[PDB]
Amino acid sequence: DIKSVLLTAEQIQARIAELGEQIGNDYRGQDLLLITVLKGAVLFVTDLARAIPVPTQFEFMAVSSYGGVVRILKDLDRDIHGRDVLIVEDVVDSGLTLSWLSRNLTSRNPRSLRVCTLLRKPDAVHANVEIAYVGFDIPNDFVVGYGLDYDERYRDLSYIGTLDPR
Amino acid sequence: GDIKSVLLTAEQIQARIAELGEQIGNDYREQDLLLITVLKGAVLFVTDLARAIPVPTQFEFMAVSSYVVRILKDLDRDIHGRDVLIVEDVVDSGLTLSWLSRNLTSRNPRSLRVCTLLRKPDAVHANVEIAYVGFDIPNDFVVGYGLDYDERYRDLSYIGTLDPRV
Amino acid sequence: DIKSVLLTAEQIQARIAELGEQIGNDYQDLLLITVLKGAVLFVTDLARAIPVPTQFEFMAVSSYGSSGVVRILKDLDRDIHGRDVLIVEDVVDSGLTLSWLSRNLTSRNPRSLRVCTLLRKPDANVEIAYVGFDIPNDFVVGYGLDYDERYRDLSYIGTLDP
Amino acid sequence: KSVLLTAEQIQARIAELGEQIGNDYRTTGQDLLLITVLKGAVLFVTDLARAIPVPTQFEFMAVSSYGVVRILKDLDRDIHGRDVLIVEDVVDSGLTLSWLSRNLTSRNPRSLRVCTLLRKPDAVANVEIAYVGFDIPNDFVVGYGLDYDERYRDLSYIGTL
Ligand SMILES: Nc1nc2c(ncn2[C@@H]2O[C@H](COP(=O)(O)O)[C@@H](O)[C@H]2O)c(=O)[nH]1
Ligand SMILES: Nc1nc2c(ncn2[C@@H]2O[C@H](COP(=O)(O)O)[C@@H](O)[C@H]2O)c(=O)[nH]1
Ligand SMILES: Nc1nc2c(ncn2[C@@H]2O[C@H](COP(=O)(O)O)[C@@H](O)[C@H]2O)c(=O)[nH]1
Ligand SMILES: Nc1nc2c(ncn2[C@@H]2O[C@H](COP(=O)(O)O)[C@@H](O)[C@H]2O)c(=O)[nH]1
Ligand SMILES: [Mg+2]
Ligand SMILES: [Mg+2]
Ligand SMILES: [Mg+2]
Ligand SMILES: [Mg+2]
Ligand SMILES: [Mg+2]
Ligand SMILES: [Mg+2]
Ligand SMILES: [Mg+2]
Ligand SMILES: [Mg+2]
Repeated sequence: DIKSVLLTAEQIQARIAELGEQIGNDYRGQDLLLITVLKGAVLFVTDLARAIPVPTQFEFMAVSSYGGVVRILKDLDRDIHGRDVLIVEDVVDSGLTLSWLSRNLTSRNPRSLRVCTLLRKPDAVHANVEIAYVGFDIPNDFVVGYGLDYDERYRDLSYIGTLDPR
Repeated sequence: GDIKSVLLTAEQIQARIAELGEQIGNDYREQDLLLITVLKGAVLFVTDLARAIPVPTQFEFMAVSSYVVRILKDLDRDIHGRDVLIVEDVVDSGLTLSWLSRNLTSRNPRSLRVCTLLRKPDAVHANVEIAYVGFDIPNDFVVGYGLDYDERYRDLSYIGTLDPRV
Repeated sequence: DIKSVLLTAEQIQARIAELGEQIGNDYQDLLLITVLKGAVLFVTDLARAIPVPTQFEFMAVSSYGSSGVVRILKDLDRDIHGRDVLIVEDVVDSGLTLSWLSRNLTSRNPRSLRVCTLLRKPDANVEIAYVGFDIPNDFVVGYGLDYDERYRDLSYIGTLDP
Repeated sequence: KSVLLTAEQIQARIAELGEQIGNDYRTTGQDLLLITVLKGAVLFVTDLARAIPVPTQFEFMAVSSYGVVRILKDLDRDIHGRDVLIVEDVVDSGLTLSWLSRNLTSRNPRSLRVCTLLRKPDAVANVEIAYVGFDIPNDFVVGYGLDYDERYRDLSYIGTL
């Protein structure tokens, strides 16, 4: 079912270990806020927060498509004012959702707003949103694992692999 | 110096979760196992647990606030005929757990069990059956590894007791 | 697109003023719980038709597959432990979105539960108390009811034609 | 304990404003979308829509607080390329309405204005209001959709204390 392993568990964990310090050094009297959209990046944000050597807090959101604009099924539980926000994504490509999210959050008057992603694809050029932190640059091929799914499966994989068309 | 004593090291937690996964994996062998977690104390635990379980598992989240209790974000899929494992972080009063268990059973899943990381002594009063317990601990307010005090100390890798000054 | 009208404003509003009478007799304040949004137009006129002090509690609902599972989008703002609860619905077919709610509300343990519809249909699983109109298994739109979103603002209820 | 606006005054005004909006929205196959916030203005919407001749469109939203507010219930449909009328119960001090504006125009509607029933005097805030039903004074008032600790909504008239 998994054709090939794009990134092993140890490779992923070593990269996040690097990201943690890089993020930590930049944000080094309130805690850094990690904001994640359910649920492709829960494994990533749980590892990333532990990798960040400065105190960090969690906030989750749940959105849905309308069928560039998304429906909010679950909003933030806290006001964002004067807080350093770090949006945490799993995969960014033709992601207009991220574009919408950055605008929706900056309207709430954060003190800062950056974006960190584990995976970036070549089609992320067509998105209007800056990304300060990128784990890996991968091809456009459909990958699953480490939070990434295909019909809600393969999320529990600890590595990132490529699907065979089945 | 916010933490007085350390209760459970990162090694103890990791080693325990590896055992649970094995135990859970052996008990669940014929769809996929369904892990349901209520936001957001048991997010770190459920991300580490799923990876420890040697059978295919899926994630499902439910955000909920108190008034018995209010639903802010229901499940993203019907759980009819599914083997459901409720994943909690800490149980003592267990009033919310008791409701959640009843609310899920009324959706008629094939199987329903509960797995918690910590269990405090006051959990003997609540009439909820728990199939898997990571650790039994005294009746002290602990923090770390998902657990919070005013949204802080969740990103800690270990579990400790909070100093009286805080 | 209404082929013909069988129920109009004067006929509906009068019955709704008659429904409130029965409710006033049979019934601190009364809670009207309604599912958005095909029955919103009916509740609003019902509360004013009831002499005793009533109240509103709204509840948004989506769905999964079909056969009677229900996803919750909003749900009540308050608890209803031991209180006057009257479910207000718009249409009742062989659909069990109604008692899923009553079961969902019974579990919260109110004092009294009672349902109430404007228009019932030849299909019936719960204690349906106060029935407004008994209509055949035909098309129904108007007065809150809809077909893809529209025909809600109508003061009457007409029949669509396929 | 007081009477500000009679049920006759309220019902007569709504009909006259339904006339105001009925002939100002008359090219597009879409309808006028009535977007409102629970749970105060929910009685106005039912009477306002029937007062408006052109086919209209109900849409609701639930909002909590922390003008910073939180969405508990969102819109079912996207309002892109749509004529939207925001209907509010009472407009006073809260930047709740200004937020709803800056939030809905980001959905890029074809047109966006607001129709409120009552109007407090300090509602000179943000985004000016297209249509007004009654210019009320600066006093806490209930009745007709308005409430105090969840009540007096069943009233068909508007009265103080
Ligand atoms: N599993 C997986 N999901 C992806 C990948 N790239 C983007 N996604 C996410 O999965 C979605 C696929 O659904 P669609 O693009 O058809 O709406 C994307 O919109 C994005 O949210 C990927 O490489 N693997
Ligand atoms: N962080 C932390 N949370 C706890 C502990 N014991 C109970 N809780 C959680 O705290 C909540 C109840 O506390 P309350 O909000 O009523 O003071 C429940 O969500 C419960 O699971 C604990 O020892 N540490
Ligand atoms: N508007 C309208 N709704 C109906 C009628 N009969 C039943 N309903 C309700 O509306 C649902 C149909 O909406 P749909 O599932 O097509 O979005 C039914 O499952 C039932 O809950 C009717 O005659 N007219
Ligand atoms: N009944 C009534 N409610 C009002 C009036 N003005 C504002 N409100 C509502 O009462 C709420 C009071 O909370 P606030 O936002 O003022 O802290 C407002 O947000 C608004 O929803 C009024 O004149 N009469
Ligand atoms: Mg994503
Ligand atoms: Mg996906
Ligand atoms: Mg919990
Ligand atoms: Mg907590
Ligand atoms: Mg209905
Ligand atoms: Mg309908
Ligand atoms: Mg208001
Ligand atoms: Mg109020």
